[PDB]
Amino acid sequence: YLMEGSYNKVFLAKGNIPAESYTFFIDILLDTIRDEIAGCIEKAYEKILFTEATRILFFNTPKKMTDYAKKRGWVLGPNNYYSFASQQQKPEDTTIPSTELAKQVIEYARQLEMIV
Amino acid sequence: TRPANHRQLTFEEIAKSAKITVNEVELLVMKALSVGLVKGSIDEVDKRVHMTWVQPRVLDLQQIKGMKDRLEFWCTDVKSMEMLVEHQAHDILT
Amino acid sequence: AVQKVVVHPLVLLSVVDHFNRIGKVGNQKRVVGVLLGSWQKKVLDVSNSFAVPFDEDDKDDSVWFLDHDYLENMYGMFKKVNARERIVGWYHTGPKLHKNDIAINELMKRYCPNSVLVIIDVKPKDLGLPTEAYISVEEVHDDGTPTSKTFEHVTSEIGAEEAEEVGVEHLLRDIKDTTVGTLSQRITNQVHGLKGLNSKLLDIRSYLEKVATGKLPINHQIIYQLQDVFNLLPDVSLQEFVKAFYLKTNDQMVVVYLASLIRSVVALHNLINNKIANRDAEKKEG
Repeated sequence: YLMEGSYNKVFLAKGNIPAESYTFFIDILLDTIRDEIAGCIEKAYEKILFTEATRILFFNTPKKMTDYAKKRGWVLGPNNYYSFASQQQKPEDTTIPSTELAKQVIEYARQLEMIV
Repeated sequence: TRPANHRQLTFEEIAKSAKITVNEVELLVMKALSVGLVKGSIDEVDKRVHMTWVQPRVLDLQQIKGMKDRLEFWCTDVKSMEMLVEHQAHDILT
Repeated sequence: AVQKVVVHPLVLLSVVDHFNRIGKVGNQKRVVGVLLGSWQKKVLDVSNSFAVPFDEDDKDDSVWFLDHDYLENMYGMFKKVNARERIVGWYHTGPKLHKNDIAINELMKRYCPNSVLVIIDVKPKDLGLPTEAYISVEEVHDDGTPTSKTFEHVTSEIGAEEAEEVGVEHLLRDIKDTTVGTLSQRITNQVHGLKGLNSKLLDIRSYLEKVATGKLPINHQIIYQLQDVFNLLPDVSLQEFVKAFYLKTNDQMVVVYLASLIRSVVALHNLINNKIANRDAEKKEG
């Protein structure tokens, strides 16, 4: 379930444990789930109101997200949350590729002329 | 004044600086190009004028110091690309 | 004028021999002579040269002697041996293009109306070609001086004749770029070209030292060309140019791929051709 995105089952299993409460570990998973869920939603999506993210996992209307938003981004606006991802300024460059490419071709020349 | 990177003089940005209306800057750019004094193209869709070569002028004693900087930042770049080939092509030499 | 000037190895050698023959003084002195050659389709060729006596005191560089009679008398000798070669210019070691070599050209302008002076160093320890060929061009202006007359450079390269090449290559027997393929190109044009570019760029930087300590009061024209040089720098590699490069750099890789694959197959068959040979020999033997 963790390997794929299926998480609604994880909380369903969180309430069904074979040995005992096992809460000494489920608390550990909380760190490995919420951090992942926030990261996924961090992509270049549009505004998401504080109504889906609030009542989604287990809680109705807590203050955790307020802290959650504070340590993450999600700039606060007119009930407007943004998640912008460009990854476009960095790409589209060959000067750095130029040095890598120059080494590459020289190796072709190196291993084409000199005797090994 | 504009760095070679931008050089995207908009129609409005030219009329304001020369005291012309927007619907007349077109005859100005052609006049400059006709004499042979600037080179570029005109794009009347986004209202932009490209410039590629402004005729050289005189630089008293400070823009010439800056010209020295652009050669230092360029000689050192060419220098690095020389030893890069010389070091990774040691076998292919002599 | 003349697009290019080709300098034969014999003339190059007869100038080194000239300097050592008279250079017993040791400290420093130029050596000046008269060049001979012929040109076709506006491309000069220099083949033979003879030494013309020439002396000049260092101070007040407006005094010098060149023997006209020696120039005329000897040329009668060279004309008899070979009529094709006729005076085309003059040469002098003169590593720095001494100032007085603008009225000397007028002295030689008589024998060759359009003469060229080729400066060829006798003591070269460098990377560039040791043959600069200049031609006289006239234009008077109000900036430099009332009397304006300056040299304009013509590209010069070292030529080769069928007879000379035989001796020149025999005389070396020292080093040759054997197997002239990807090995010589990566060294004969790529690395050497970068060396030259740096030196020429460094030369520009040295002149720009006038910004702080003025040597000449801003040549004006030199700045004009430098401004045009910068504008001509290739446009930043971030726009559609990058896609164009990849669509062509990679296109060249396919041919390299195909060539390599064909190379492997031929190499594999070659090993099979040889390997079956010794197996057959060994099997019959034992």
